[PDB]
Amino acid sequence: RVADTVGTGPTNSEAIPALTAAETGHTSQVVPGDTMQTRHVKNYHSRSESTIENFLCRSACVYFTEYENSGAKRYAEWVLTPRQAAQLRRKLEFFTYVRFDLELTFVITSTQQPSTTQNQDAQILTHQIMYVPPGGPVPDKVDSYVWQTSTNPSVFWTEGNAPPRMSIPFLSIGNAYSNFYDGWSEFSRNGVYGINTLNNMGTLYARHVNAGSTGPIKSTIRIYFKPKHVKAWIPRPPRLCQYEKAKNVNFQPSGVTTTRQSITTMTNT
Amino acid sequence: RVADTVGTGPTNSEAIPALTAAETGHTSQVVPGDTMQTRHVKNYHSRSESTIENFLCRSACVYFTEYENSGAKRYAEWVLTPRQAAQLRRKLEFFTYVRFDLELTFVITSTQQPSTTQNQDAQILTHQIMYVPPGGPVPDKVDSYVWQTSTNPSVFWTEGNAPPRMSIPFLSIGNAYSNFYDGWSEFSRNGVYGINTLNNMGTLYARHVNAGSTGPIKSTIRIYFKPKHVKAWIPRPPRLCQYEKAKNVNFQPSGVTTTRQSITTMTNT
Amino acid sequence: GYSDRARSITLGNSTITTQECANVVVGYGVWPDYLKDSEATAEDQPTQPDVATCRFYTLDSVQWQKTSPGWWWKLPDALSNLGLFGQNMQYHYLGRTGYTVHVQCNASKFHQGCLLVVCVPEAEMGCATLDNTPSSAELLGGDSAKEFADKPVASGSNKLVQRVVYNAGMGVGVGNLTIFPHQWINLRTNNSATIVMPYTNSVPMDNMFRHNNVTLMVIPFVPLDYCPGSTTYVPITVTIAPMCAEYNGLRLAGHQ
Amino acid sequence: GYSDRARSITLGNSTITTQECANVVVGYGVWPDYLKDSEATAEDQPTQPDVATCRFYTLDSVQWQKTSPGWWWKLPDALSNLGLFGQNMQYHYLGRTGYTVHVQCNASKFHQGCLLVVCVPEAEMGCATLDNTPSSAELLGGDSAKEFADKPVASGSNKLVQRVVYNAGMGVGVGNLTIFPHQWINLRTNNSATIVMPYTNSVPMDNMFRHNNVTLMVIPFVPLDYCPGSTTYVPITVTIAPMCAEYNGLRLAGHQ
Amino acid sequence: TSDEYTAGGFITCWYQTNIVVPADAQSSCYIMCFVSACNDFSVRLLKDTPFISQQNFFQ
Amino acid sequence: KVNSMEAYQIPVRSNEGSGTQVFGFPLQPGYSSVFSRTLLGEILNYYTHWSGSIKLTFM
Amino acid sequence: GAQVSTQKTGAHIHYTNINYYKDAASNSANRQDFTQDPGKFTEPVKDIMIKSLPALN
Amino acid sequence: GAQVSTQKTGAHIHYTNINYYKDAASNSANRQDFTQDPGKFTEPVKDIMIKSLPALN
Amino acid sequence: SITTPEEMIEKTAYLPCKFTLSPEDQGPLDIEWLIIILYSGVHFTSNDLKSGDASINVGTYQCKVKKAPGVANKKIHLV
Amino acid sequence: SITTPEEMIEKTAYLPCKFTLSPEDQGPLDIEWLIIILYSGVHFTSNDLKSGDASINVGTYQCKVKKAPGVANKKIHLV
Repeated sequence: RVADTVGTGPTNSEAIPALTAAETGHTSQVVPGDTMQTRHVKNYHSRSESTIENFLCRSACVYFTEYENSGAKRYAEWVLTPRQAAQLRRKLEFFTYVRFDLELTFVITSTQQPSTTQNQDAQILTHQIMYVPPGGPVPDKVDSYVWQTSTNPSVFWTEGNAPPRMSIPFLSIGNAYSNFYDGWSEFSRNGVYGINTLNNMGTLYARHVNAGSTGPIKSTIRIYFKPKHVKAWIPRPPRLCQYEKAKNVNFQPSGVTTTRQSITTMTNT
Repeated sequence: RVADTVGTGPTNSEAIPALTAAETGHTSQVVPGDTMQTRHVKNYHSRSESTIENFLCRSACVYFTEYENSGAKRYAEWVLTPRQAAQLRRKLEFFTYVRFDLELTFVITSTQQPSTTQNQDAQILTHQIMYVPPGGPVPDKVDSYVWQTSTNPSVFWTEGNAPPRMSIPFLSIGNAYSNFYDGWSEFSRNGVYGINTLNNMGTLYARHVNAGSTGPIKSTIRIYFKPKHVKAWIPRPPRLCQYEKAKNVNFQPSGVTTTRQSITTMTNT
Repeated sequence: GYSDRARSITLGNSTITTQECANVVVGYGVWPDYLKDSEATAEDQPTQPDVATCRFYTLDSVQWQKTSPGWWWKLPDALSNLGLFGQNMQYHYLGRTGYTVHVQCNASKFHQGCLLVVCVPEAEMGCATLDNTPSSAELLGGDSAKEFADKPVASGSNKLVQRVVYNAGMGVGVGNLTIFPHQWINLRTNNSATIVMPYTNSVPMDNMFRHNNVTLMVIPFVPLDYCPGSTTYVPITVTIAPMCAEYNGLRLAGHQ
Repeated sequence: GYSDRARSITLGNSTITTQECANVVVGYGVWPDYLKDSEATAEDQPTQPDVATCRFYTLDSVQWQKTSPGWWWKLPDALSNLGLFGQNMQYHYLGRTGYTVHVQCNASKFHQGCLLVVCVPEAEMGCATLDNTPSSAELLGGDSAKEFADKPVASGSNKLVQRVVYNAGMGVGVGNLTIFPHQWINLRTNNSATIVMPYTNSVPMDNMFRHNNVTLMVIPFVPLDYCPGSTTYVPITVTIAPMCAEYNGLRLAGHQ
Repeated sequence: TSDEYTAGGFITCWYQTNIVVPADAQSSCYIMCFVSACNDFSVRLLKDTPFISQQNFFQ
Repeated sequence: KVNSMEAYQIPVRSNEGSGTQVFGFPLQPGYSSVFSRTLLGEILNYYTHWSGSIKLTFM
Repeated sequence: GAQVSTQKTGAHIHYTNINYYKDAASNSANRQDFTQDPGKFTEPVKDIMIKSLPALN
Repeated sequence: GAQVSTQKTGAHIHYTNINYYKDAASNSANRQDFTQDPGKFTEPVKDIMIKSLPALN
Repeated sequence: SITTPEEMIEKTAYLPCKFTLSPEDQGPLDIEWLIIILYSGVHFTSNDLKSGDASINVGTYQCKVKKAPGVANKKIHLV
Repeated sequence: SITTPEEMIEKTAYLPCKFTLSPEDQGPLDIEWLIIILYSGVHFTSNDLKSGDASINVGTYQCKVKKAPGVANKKIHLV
């Protein structure tokens, strides 16, 4: 439960709680009743919504992509990562190291595309979503034998039903995930900087199992991450600047904050 | 259990229950057996349906609005409030201060619009409903990044399923909600009167996730409030007049009641 | 009867004494130690040089001027060529250690100014060109301090570093760097600053040539100012002591 | 382990901290209190504002120059127009209170000078013209300090005040003002001065508009002196807190 | 968010006494400010920030 | 001043007077541009409401 | 952790309930609160008024 | 093997839970962990600092 | 919400359009007058019109104040 | 990932295209240069180009490195 105010009266002594040294690196722990007279106020407030779990445990769209039942793009692929979007990336990067299970949800939708084809009656569409762990064979075509999913996890889903949902545990070879990596994967120090293999989570593939109709249709899949059972270490300053890339921390220099008219102005200019 | 009649006989005394002073501000508590002879009638009646809970705990349409899958209106927005409709507003305003949780339901429907487009086969439609708490970013377009719903609550729903339903707790910064506010938000007393920030509950946004078809479709969403776990204080006289605005109590002067032919007429003229 | 301003730190064959110290900041409340049996993964027996590796090494001095933006040092790189600490990281594949960092700057009462001394974990920085990544030579200076810039760096197909001071090279507010272990050198009150950092990583040990676990930043928030006739050359000196250092994976010397 | 030089005083919603204080002088050894039942005469129930009236009020600042004779303030008049203390003495016929007076003047080591801060009971002063009596406007300055003179004042059928500094306006030796509660602000040692005064009168309460129970005098015995290049503008600030204030005789506001 | 009903107040600073220096010291100085929360602080109603935005998928 | 370290410095000097103002800003922890980017302000901008006392340290 | 309560029945039986969520704003409505106290709005006088006695004497 | 816990309630009730799967990464989020320890990031000094005492002596 | 959204100014004519923004409002601010002048990110009398004064200095003149999601209007009859 | 995917070579001109393959990448390897030369299962300087050197020896020259699912590009301005 949050702390409760203690009642105090007047003072005249050599006790000096208001005077300190910020050079020590220490935050002063002064209560209001150290510098004024206060009443007794029992406080029933709770810091329940400020826990790292509640702060992080909401589903978030991290990526979406399209595919068609005919033409060049018959299937979609995406390397799993939360750095493509802005919002969950910025929340996660409040910390240096995190450790969580994942809850994964998909929202798949379809739209009829313009064409001159006639007498089009469409059957229901079933979709296949396949996760390939890093190292395994990948599908070169919609009819590739790898869709056999003998070992790779797969989820079949028919339009009109509930969204598909699955739980993924902590898969890092290291003890904790890393949001930041000051180094190289090459001992020589050459090559790409800030890149390592600690947070590699494999690729996602999506296709139509049937074509359904004699006319063209285009599907979109949206992926949602929800972190569960969270642990985090080393707090970090929030991202002041607009993200530019998914792979690195590059940015454009920006003002510390917004500007007003003067140092005594009580409004925002 | 409601009270039971007590049997009485004839009287001749200085006890005067029928005579009183209404100037005191006190309602007389006379039973029928104070002014006539009565039998004993055990009463099994119960005042169970007159509780504030049962009186208020029914779903009520408070607003409905439209959007299209093509054209200028691609998404809908609405500031949550129960003053837009007449019925729940009038029931709630029997009291000065209320305190309740909310149960929220949505009824979303779609209709095909007239057009000359041909060979139209439509896929199933999924809708997104997003609640933004007061202070957060709002969507300038259907494809706006804010639909990522990293923190804002969202509900995805596919046509043909049950209506979506969620529970919202008491969100007021003040101890109780206010149906009436005799004052201004400005200490100067200038500005709008009867307006405060105690009952601000944020905005609602609605859109199609997919367009579904090559022809035009228009959706409507209807919102339903159900108050739960109710507390109320200070009873108030019922609204005699027809509501005119949502924001204030303005009205047009109306007769105290209906008019008959004379003071002895037993019918309504 | 003594003064909390006077402190002495002894490590190996070295000892530092300061007559004007605020106190000591201790990491995250964690004193450095050795890796325990129930937290290890590598199976060979480690080596622990102790007094030979755990001792104070003093680096080059920088000059605090009236317009200086600030300086940074990667801790593992800073001592990579210094003594048996350097030799042991040269012949081994895995290392593990904490630090004691002591910053020194004296001046007279008239001299004014304030420096922030901060130990930042995983100080991953950004390139001026958005497509490219900062060059190793630009990011690391083993025997020399790396300098911040005041003006923004120009991006023209190069591998430079956005060394803007108000973004701390990491595209974040510089005033919010206080979450990290830190102390302030205020010329009127302070003389030196001391931080004791434990080993911070997501793995139990790491290779010390391709990864820098921590970076030391010294940034003047208030500029240096003196009236004429006062000393104009004011240096800053950095002294670092490894703590509880252990090494695994002995092989031929070199990094490739 | 602390320093007797550092003291903090908290009253109502205000708090004053001084890092260089001699100590606190307490009246005649008497801490202020409320009037007791066996000492009262007026029978209605008193009002006690507390935090609303008992709190620090800061007045205008005066400039200490090399030739300044001194300044004086009637305590009741000084706060007669300030906040709820002023309002409560406006609506009431009788009042009763003590004081905490804090005087402030800082300067560097080079600056020299010494001020006497004294709280004098019944500081009845004399007119320059022997037949007349000093005018109220001349005797009282509610929001402004009253100044002493160094030269004697000329008597020509006026209602001025003999504000000679070496006679303290009361026709007495100025060096003998030490019997009264007092403290010395010596620039080389002191920074501020504090006196806690109790209620002093021959009656249990009094009307606060026609009688001033106490007067605050600040007099430089050693002049202010500095070599060229030092700060030339040195102010003095006065801060006063009423203590255990009570009021009787509520009626329409005004003094007539 | 900005709101006149839930107004907070004003925070100001004034010179109680002047800055006083000797000869050969700088008469211009700076002050620094730090803001921290007390042990009775809490927040409510988690929502999205108006500080980070996006127009296309970062790569 | 925002594109520099001068935004964090509060200037003071020696005046020929007393009682003049040094600074002023409102008590708006998450909305005022003086606070909205501080560690407290960044955390506040994820939540609709706030409650508690605040500590301002001046060095 | 099941709760057995009585159903609304006529004059002149139980049901079972289990809570599934964690917030208590998710629970069902309290429809069986039959508490009454009309003496605030009615008869709110400082001195008590007996029925058989004259209101003013 | 049912677990009865307390729901989030206001100031000034239970719910039941059963696990169905075998992995424990399939369980629900831990939303009731209200443990705090700010003394790592704040006040991280070697010698303790009393509030009423001067920081440096 | 605009203060007094219906009034008749009978007479330089000062047309007041002082407005207030709800906590919910967070969209871009757009101000338009009708009969003439538009403000987007006759002459406006206030340099800080963003703070809440959309007044202008000069039939029916309509002031439209739009900050998503709030929308407010004010009609003034200038005689 | 290609090292330094943006650079200007001012001057035989050696155009570097050294690349790295993610554990996820497992598809067939295809290398293409643009302005000219294609590698599938101007002259390349490395016999073992599969290991990670797609450099060539000779406007803007673009190196495209494709191993499913990874796709990387590098633009070089030869003056």
